[PDB]
Amino acid sequence: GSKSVLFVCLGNICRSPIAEAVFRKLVTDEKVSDNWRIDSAATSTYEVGNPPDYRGQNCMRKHGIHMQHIARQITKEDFATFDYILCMDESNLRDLNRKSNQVKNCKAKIELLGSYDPQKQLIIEDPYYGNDSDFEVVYQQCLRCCKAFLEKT
Amino acid sequence: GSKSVLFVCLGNICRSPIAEAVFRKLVTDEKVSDNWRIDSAATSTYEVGNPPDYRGQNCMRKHGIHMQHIARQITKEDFATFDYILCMDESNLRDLNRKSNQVKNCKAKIELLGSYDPQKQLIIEDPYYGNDSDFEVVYQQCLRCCKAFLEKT
Repeated sequence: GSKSVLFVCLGNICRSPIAEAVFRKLVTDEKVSDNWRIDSAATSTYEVGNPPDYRGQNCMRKHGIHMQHIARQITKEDFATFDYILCMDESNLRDLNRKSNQVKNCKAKIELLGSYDPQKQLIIEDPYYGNDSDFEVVYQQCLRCCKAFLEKT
Repeated sequence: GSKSVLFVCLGNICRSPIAEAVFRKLVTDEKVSDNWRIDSAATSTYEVGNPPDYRGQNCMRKHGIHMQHIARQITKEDFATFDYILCMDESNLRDLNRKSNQVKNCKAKIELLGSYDPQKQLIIEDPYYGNDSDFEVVYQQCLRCCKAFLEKT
């Protein structure tokens, strides 16, 4: 069998590439990667066509994650092929709740990734205008949430 | 001004990610990578959410290629935004020509990547059912074809 999770942010160059990479690493360490199809996408068209933010790549290198992405925009079909859509902030939740109420098939559950954080830090905030530490913060949030999310399966 | 190309195969884990990263390298070598939007996608949905075949991931690693991809399916809007859709085999071509006539706005020129081969190896066979040498052959094909394609424009 297979479960499916799509991590969504605004641009798909900082947060969601990291969440994707952290969840893939986490299901590889647990030896469950055979049963997970994992992707990430953007709500907007700003950064489609681009690689991850280098601060994110270097943050992922720091934890031995082989991040591997080209930014893409979320589609209509993603709401049908993915069991969970996990986003970063209320703004993503707002936009995705709109498009979910305007689609021919909506299998996905649309939730905040931060809603799984044991520490209850609800928002994973865009680190694009921060420094390398803002990216490490996001990686810690993603790891905490991704572990809870996995636990509850 | 800015140009763009989409590399398409069946699942987007074997040939097309290689072609994608090969082309991305040799536009960077030519110092024209600012003027290119580069990506790859699948005709089907089976492999969506997977990283590239680890064999190909090894092939790229052996030629110093930074492959960074998760599989995605081609979309309506890919046909509208991409200047080129270069595919691998007649099945891709067949399926892409049909979808191209089924969208309201098709910018993309759909060709076989192999049609650019100076050696005239027109089909880039799927290496999925073979070994590491089958990925080396696809690489060398993508290398020939991408060069000749960039030299066209």
